[PDB]
Amino acid sequence: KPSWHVAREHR
Amino acid sequence: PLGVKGRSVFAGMRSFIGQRLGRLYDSFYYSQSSTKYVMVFLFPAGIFYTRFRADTKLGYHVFINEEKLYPDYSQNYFDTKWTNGRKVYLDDETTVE
Amino acid sequence: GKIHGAVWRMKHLFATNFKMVGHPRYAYALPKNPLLQ
Amino acid sequence: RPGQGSNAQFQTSLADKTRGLLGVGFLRPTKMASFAATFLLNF
Amino acid sequence: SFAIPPANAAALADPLPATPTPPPVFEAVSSAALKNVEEVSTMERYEAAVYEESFKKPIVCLFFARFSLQSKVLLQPFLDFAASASNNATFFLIDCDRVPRAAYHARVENVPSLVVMKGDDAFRQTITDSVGVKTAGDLIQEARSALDQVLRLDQQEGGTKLQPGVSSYTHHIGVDNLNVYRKGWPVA
Amino acid sequence: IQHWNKSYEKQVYSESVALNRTFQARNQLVLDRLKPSGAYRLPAVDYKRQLSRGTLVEGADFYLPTAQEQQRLARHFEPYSEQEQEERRKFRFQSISVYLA
Amino acid sequence: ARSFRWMQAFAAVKGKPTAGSCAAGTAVVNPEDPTKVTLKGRYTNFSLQHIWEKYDYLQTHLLLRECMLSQVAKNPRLLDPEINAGLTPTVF
Amino acid sequence: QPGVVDPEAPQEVEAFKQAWHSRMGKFNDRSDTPMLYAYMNELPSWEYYDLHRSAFLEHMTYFLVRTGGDFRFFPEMPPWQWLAHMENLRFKLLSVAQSRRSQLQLANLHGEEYTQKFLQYETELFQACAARLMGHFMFLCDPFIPVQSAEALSAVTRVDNGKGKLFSLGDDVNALFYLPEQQRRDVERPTQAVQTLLGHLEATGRPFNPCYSELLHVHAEVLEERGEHWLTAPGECVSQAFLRRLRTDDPAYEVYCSYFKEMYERFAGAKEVSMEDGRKRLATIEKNAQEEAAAYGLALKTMGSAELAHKAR
Ligand SMILES: CCCCCCCCCCCCCCCCCC(=O)OC[C@H](COP(=O)([O-])OCC(O)COP(=O)([O-])OC[C@@H](COC(=O)CCCCCCCCCCCCCCCCC)OC(=O)CCCCCCCCCCCCCCCCC)OC(=O)CCCCCCCCCCCCCCCCC
Ligand SMILES: CCCCCCCCCCCCCCCCCC(=O)OC[C@H](COP(=O)([O-])OCC(O)COP(=O)([O-])OC[C@@H](COC(=O)CCCCCCCCCCCCCCCCC)OC(=O)CCCCCCCCCCCCCCCCC)OC(=O)CCCCCCCCCCCCCCCCC
Ligand SMILES: CCCCCCCCCCCCCCCCCC(=O)OC[C@H](COP(=O)([O-])OCC[N+](C)(C)C)OC(=O)CCCCCCCCCCCCCCCCC
Ligand SMILES: CCCCCCCCCCCCCCCCCC(=O)OC[C@H](COP(=O)([O-])OCC[N+](C)(C)C)OC(=O)CCCCCCCCCCCCCCCCC
Ligand SMILES: CCCCCCCCCCCCO[C@@H]1O[C@H](CO)[C@@H](O[C@H]2O[C@H](CO)[C@@H](O)[C@H](O)[C@H]2O)[C@H](O)[C@H]1O
Repeated sequence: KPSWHVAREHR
Repeated sequence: PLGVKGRSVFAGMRSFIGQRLGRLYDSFYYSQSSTKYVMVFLFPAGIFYTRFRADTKLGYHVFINEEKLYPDYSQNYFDTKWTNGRKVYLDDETTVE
Repeated sequence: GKIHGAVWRMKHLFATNFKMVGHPRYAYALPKNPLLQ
Repeated sequence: RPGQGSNAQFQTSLADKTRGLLGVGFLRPTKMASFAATFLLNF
Repeated sequence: SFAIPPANAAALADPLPATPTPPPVFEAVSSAALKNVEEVSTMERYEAAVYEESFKKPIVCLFFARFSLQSKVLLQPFLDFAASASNNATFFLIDCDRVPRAAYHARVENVPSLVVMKGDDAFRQTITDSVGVKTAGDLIQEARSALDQVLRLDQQEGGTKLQPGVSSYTHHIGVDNLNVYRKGWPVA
Repeated sequence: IQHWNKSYEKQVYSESVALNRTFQARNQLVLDRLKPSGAYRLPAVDYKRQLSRGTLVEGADFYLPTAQEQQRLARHFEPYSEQEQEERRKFRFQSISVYLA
Repeated sequence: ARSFRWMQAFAAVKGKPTAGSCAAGTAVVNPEDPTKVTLKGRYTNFSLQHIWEKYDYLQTHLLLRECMLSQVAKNPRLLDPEINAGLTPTVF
Repeated sequence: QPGVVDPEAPQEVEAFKQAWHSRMGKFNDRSDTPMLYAYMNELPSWEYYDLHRSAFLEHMTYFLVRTGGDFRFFPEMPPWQWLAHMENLRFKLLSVAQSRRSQLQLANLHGEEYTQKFLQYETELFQACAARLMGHFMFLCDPFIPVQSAEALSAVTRVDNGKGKLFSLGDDVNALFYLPEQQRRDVERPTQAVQTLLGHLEATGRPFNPCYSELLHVHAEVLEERGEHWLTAPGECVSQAFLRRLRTDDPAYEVYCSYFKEMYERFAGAKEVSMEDGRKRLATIEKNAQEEAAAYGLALKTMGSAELAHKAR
């Protein structure tokens, strides 16, 4: 589940 | 050592209430905006309104004999048709007219 | 009943040991043996 | 000053401060409605 | 499932070892006890202070760490503030790595940190710069203001109005569970 | 393709700048004024941070309030005073008489 | 060789464990007085060890970068060896 | 409590501890059978950084640079000022990179691993440079300034305008040190340092890449954010500052301590030498220094990592 990309809401 | 001389149990109550309110404000501040506003204002408010209206006012189930007597609710939104058996809350001074 | 069973086992397993004057976790509080050196 | 170099970049517009006061991208009433719906469905 | 390995010899080693000192030439640069404070090195001393002296008269504790340069910058002005207001309050100098339980107690998250304490929960005001905008002078001014406030409140209402709060029943157990031993509660 | 995707990125970053400006404004207007002092903060630390600090304790779902009760198993000679022993001897059995009454 | 003495020392001390992969403290209770308990270790307000165990080196790396900047502010010709060797990303 | 004969036994204690941990985990942890993880739109620090490893790295590097400190003081939630500055720096870097890509990659016709490799290679490079300099006591020697050529001698003498002294060591130290005047023994700002470095490199004809240049500039900016005293205290030197900020649990702690001890005990007895007496010496120093630099490439294959080896080849 962990990722290297951050979404817009969690920026 | 319970209690201190010169201080009053009422002052202690006031201090405790202040602590509780400050803690509540801190916990509300450090919370999710998606859930706290709803769960703290909108559900309580609606529940309060519903309970108060039910336990204070008095309601009536209204029916109509024929369909030709039904009202015209085509324009107003959220109710485009009459349904018999409708719960209607009224005030004690309301008349038939 | 749970307490009864616990005490009933404590009896058999402690009262005739000669090694459990108390619980081992508190042996630091016992006096020191004059025979050891 | 230590942080003046960074705090100089923080100059907002009138519309920006109004939008912040209103909380456009931080209140998310759609998120609130989604939460309410999910919470009621969880019954 | 969540776990953290217990510890290592490195972590348990001395956090404050000695380092070589230079000769009297490197010290020659362009920018070139204390009888008023108490350097704390023991949680016993810290607790004695917080539980007796903080109830008698207020205390001001500076929590620092060697790696920090803000602490070196703030040390001297803190010593001057101590020499100034040593009659009204006590002054302590704490290192977080040498006495961590004192830092956990005061709820310090960044260094350096001033902490004004009276009653251990009656007036605990923490001054720090979590952003990095303030300076030593600003921190010392905030500390003076907090000390003035606590003294005024202590004089207010015949000495009362400053009573311990949650620490009266928490004993700082949620902050540091090791206070259960102090209180004598079991751990089995 | 290339041009459209690069322009998409550029407008994404424009939106990011707008979001950042409104974020700064929201904070420095509302939240820096409504921020709690910290006096009424939560009087506890998370168990994970305690475990990392080496401070967590897990046991004693119960407790012993008085030192007289704490040091019983350590005294080994007078776990209960004489008066306490005499008081305890009155509860060797439950009182079915009191129960019935 | 004697110049790379320090490189040899660094390579010797290569994979020694640190505090960034484990807890920073441990409690020890005095057996004679269980009411007395000591905390051996350091301070930490940090719990993301399962992530920092892989970047532990960044602290000293950035320290070295700052020190290199300080030295280069006086003499920038100290890096020329690596530039000539072709280690850094450069456009001759 | 269980109805066993000895509830205070180690078996019972350990069982209680394991049950405690398992309960707390089953309740709080993010799993496929979650109890408490629900209605999540704004995550706390721990879960946020566990899910977004990119932000943990950025938020951590910014903390170590903006505030020279240890990871053990990493804040629970960062300030909005820091977040905004990070966003601005990201905008800058990505603008530069996007322009360069537009102009090169199209005319031509897993980020975690790449970042890990980049950081590992960079730390190895800086460690190797530090070792090379410590080989001749040129790593951290302030207020002194090392010199290995007459050009550099003149360049660093132009600092104090010919004033100051020059010191030497005998045939084992392959460079000569320069002491400016006490009023000019200061340290320079990081932006000025980066500008000087880039100017010298571009004058020599060896400019860095634009991305790396922007990286250096942002590093210097976040360092400037510290304020007046960004690296050293008033009555402090760079070596003392390094030993101060050095992580104690670092394996190289004893190595650096030994180096600084030796450097101190050498500079304490170092001899003084005039200006003209060094230039003739600086010639042979430059000769043997270029020889050692040529040998360095092979020396990297001796103990350096495969990355350094392949990049040297
Ligand atoms: C109109 C719009 C309405 C919308 C709302 C608007 C705002 C109104 C106010 C809010 C009202 C809602 C209250 C919600 C609070 C609880 C739920 C919650 O979310 O809290 C989370 C919130 C945050 O908690 P957290 O973030 O999870 O962790 C921090 C801890 O809470 C931090 O803990 P701590 O370290 O700071 O201190 C420990 C804490 C512990 O709190 C807790 O952690 C949990 C508390 C347990 C809650 C449920 C307990 C139910 C127990 C069963 C009762 C059985 C009694 C049997 C008696 C038999 C004897 C005959 O102590 C307490 O505060 C609890 C005290 C009361 C417990 C009483 C139980 C009996 C014991 C009696 C003790 C002696 C009396 C007290 C004397 C004090 C000295 C004067 O909790 C708190 O902030 C403090 C706890 C709440 C205390 C009560 C606050 C006052 C509430 C007033 C209610 C009156 C409403 C009526 C208004 C009038 C309408 C007409
Ligand atoms: C008008 C004003 C307002 C009204 C107030 C009226 C007057 C009361 C004032 C307040 C109390 C007295 C104040 C002055 C006392 C001064 C003397 C003194 O200091 O010591 C006391 C005085 C002497 O004390 P002592 O010096 O220490 O020596 C004591 C003796 O050594 C003996 O010690 P022991 O260890 O041998 O204990 C003997 C015990 C023996 O141990 C036992 O209790 C075993 C049996 C327990 C039965 C199950 C318990 C269920 C409890 C439910 C309670 C609520 C029920 C609802 C209430 C209405 C029930 C119809 O027997 C009992 O005394 C307890 C009887 C409990 C009531 C029986 C309820 C019926 C049970 C039905 C079971 C069968 C179900 C199947 C039915 C089908 C049949 C065909 O003795 C007493 O008065 C004992 C007090 C009894 C209180 C009840 C026991 C505690 C149970 C707690 C239940 C939960 C209540 C929650 C309270 C409310 C919430 C906060
Ligand atoms: C009425 C039916 C009740 C039945 C169910 C409740 C259980 C029955 C037992 C009584 C319940 C109350 C027990 C209170 C125990 C607290 C005593 C105490 O010392 O607390 C510390 C406080 C604070 O003390 P202090 O901090 O100011 O000074 C002392 C400091 N130490 C402790 C360090 C020495 O002391 C008090 O001032 C007394 C508080 C209790 C009196 C109020 C009762 C609380 C219940 C009502 C809640 C609503 C409050 C607002 C009321 C407004 C009235 C208009
Ligand atoms: C015989 C009866 C026995 C039964 C006991 C009866 C009495 C006790 C019953 C209590 C049980 C029910 C308790 C449920 C409480 C849930 C409410 C709640 O926590 O809220 C949801 C929110 C949810 O927060 P959250 O969404 O961030 O996280 C919740 C949990 N997770 C993480 C899993 C999602 O909780 C809060 O954060 C705030 C709670 C404290 C505030 C309580 C409301 C009063 C607020 C007044 C302050 C107003 C300030 C306004 C300022 C405006 C400007 C900023
Ligand atoms: C902070 C303290 C708060 C404590 C709680 C106080 C109560 C707050 C709610 C009061 C509501 C007042 O508002 C009023 O409510 C009553 C009851 O619904 C309504 O009154 C209604 O019931 C009463 C009883 O027959 C009659 O007036 C009439 O039949 C009808 O109009 C009023 O039309 C409305 O104006």
